Parts: sequence; structure tokens; C-alpha cells
Amino acid sequence: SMKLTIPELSLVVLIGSSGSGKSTFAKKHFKPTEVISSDFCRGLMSDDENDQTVTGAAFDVLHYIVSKRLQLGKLTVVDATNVQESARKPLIEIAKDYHCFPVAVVFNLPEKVCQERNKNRTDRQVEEYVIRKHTQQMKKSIKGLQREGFRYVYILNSPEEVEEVVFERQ
Amino acid sequence: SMKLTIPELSLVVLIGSSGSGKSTFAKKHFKPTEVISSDFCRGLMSDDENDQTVTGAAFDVLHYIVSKRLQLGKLTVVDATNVQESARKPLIEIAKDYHCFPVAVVFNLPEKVCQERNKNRTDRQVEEYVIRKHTQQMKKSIKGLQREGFRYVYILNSPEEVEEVVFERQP
Ligand SMILES: Nc1ccn([C@@H]2O[C@H](COP(=O)(O)OP(=O)(O)OP(=O)(O)O)[C@@H](O)[C@H]2O)c(=O)n1
Ligand SMILES: Nc1ccn([C@@H]2O[C@H](COP(=O)(O)OP(=O)(O)OP(=O)(O)O)[C@@H](O)[C@H]2O)c(=O)n1
Ligand SMILES: [Mg+2]
Ligand SMILES: [Mg+2]
Repeated sequence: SMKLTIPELSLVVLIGSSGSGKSTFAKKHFKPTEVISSDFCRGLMSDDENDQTVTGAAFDVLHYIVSKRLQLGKLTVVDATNVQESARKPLIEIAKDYHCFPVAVVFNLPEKVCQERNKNRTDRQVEEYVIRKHTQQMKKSIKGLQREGFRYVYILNSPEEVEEVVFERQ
Repeated sequence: SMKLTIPELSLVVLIGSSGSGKSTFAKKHFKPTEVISSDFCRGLMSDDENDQTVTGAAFDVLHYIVSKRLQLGKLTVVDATNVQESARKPLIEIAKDYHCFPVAVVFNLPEKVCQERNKNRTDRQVEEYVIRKHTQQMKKSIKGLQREGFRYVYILNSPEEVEEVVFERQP
């Protein structure tokens, strides 16, 4: 298997395009309450799904909920795309502020894998150009992750590697 | 700074071309006895320095010394190029056998940086084609490090990042 080591108290940041399988991964490895997703926070602001305007407020709520969990010393997983540096920086700063280890888990899958899963989703789907952009941004992000402030950086390079992950909470 | 976390008991494997600054790094961060270099083991087999005719035997000696240290539960740093998978696999297997974390520290520096430092070395120098080959092999190695068995993988992308490294050992 592929053992990923994380401290008992950490902020685990999922990084991947839409369709890369982040939420599936989160549900398999973590308890429901450990996981905080952007879609969930969007749902706190709106019953609808297509309202492009609640996004900023939703991310504010995401950051605040994450902040209070870490304050209480509770391991937290951020289920969002996180392919942009601007999305990643505040998570890192929150983690440092509460003396937690920020951990990056990167879903370095080929674009066609994401595009394929997207077309078969039963919950919601995105436009093709969105996944293409996410993937390009994801790839651009990899090299600078350690320097951004992530203490552990784990790159998953194929669905097989993703499948074989086991977490080891020292 | 750039904090690199390592368990109290680990095998730290330095990965980089000649001239990338591994031994400098080792001396700055670790105690002399924690560090085992290929040059040193070559020196056990031959007075002729950087002697190439004793290379295999020297690596056998390096593997054996590393093995006994981990057996005694002593953190060990392997100061060698380590840019080939064949050089890295046995280190990983030794670490596993003694229930130790293998940790990879990669000196992902541009070739020209290594070539430049090489020309100014006062101890020993290598041919330019050697550093070019090392660098290409180093770059090819990076992606598969985790899958090879390294528990923590640290990539240093510039001399600045290398400079700013501080190790954090928690037992
Ligand atoms: N190992 C996996 C992971 C995901 N999927 C498929 O991918 C689709 C969506 O995966 P999801 O986990 O929702 O991807 P996310 O990264 O969460 O996408 P988003 O950012 O849009 O939430 C699901 O229908 C699922 O069938 C799959 O077949 N096998
Ligand atoms: N930050 C650094 C580190 C090293 N050097 C110089 O670069 C040369 C090679 O450094 P060294 O640690 O000896 O490189 P290694 O990677 O150990 O080379 P080898 O594989 O040959 O042992 C030395 O002159 C050293 O003074 C430097 O100028 N600045
Ligand atoms: Mg999802
Ligand atoms: Mg050296």
C-alpha cells in the first residue's frame, strides 16, 4: 500500500480538479465531521446550486469553520479544489496560527480521467473547460507546495496509487 | 525557514549531483558520526583518494555500516549521490528491515549551479559530463520517490531553499 503519515493534529488539504475524486477519498478515509467541503458551505448560503455569487461568502465560512476546529485541536480535511495558490494560502496561515501541520494531498490524475468521471456523475457536473483549467492549475501548483508552507507533501500520480493509500496517524 | 520533519530514528538519504552541496549540508545539520559518506568508505579500501577501482566494495561497506547503526537505533545520514534507483533501493530495504523511516532529501538544483561549484572545489573535482548525467538522473528520479518507499520526500528547488532548511526531530 501507499502509507501517508499525518500528525494527530493536522490540516489536510485536498488538491485536485473537479472529478479527480476528492470527496470520494475523504469519505473513505475520514469521519464525516472531520471533513469540511466548499459545496457544503455553499449550501449554508443558498438552497440553489448555480448561484455564482455565494462563492466568496462560502469560502469565508469554510475558513472560519476550519479555524474553530483547529482551535479546538480537531483534525480537519478541506474538501475543495484548492488548485489556486490564493485558495491555499489562507489555509496554511490558519494552520500555522493554531500550531497545526498543513498537509497537502495532491490528486495528480490525467485530465481525461477527470473528464470521464464528470460525464458519469449523478450528483452534479461541470463544463469541460473547467476541468481542463483545474488540471493545468493543479500541475502548475505542485513544485511550489513545500515552499508555500506545507510540511508534508503527498503526490498521488494515478488512480491506482490513490486506491492504495492508507493513512498513518502517528 | 523551511522546516523538514524527521523521526528521531530515521535513515536520511541525500539525493543530488556532484557539486550539489550534500556534504556541506550534512556537516551543517548533523553530527559527524551520524553521517556516512561514500568517499569515506572508498577511503577504507584505498588510500588513492576518490579511488574508482574499489567502488562496489565501498558501497557494500556503506550498506553494512548503515545497517548496524540502524540496528542499534541510531539515526543515520547517507552522503552519496543516490541519483540512481539501484543505489536507493537497498537503503530503503535496510530501513524497512530495522523498522526505520527512510527520508529523501533532494537537491533539485540547476546543473549550472553544480558545474560552477565543481570548478571551484579545493578537495576534488569531477568531469563536466558526470555532473550533467547526475542532474538528468536526479530529475528523472523525483516523481517516483514516494512509490519507491520513502515515507517523507523533501524537494529543495534552489540554493536559497537549501539554505533555509531547519530539521525538526520529534521522537
Ligand atoms: N475512485 C473513484 C473516485 C471517483 N469516481 C467517480 O467520480 C465521480 C465524482 O468524484 P468526486 O469524489 O465527487 O470528485 P470530486 O473531486 O469530489 O469533484 P468536485 O471537486 O466536483 O467535488 C463519482 O461519481 C465517482 O463515481 C470513481 O468512479 N472512482
Ligand atoms: N551552499 C553551498 C554548498 C556547497 N558549496 C560548495 O560546493 C562544493 C561542493 O559541495 P559538496 O558538499 O562537497 O558537494 P557534494 O554534493 O558532497 O559533492 P560530491 O557528490 O562530489 O560529494 C564545495 O566546494 C562547497 O564549498 C557552496 O559553495 N555553497
Ligand atoms: Mg466533491
Ligand atoms: Mg560530498
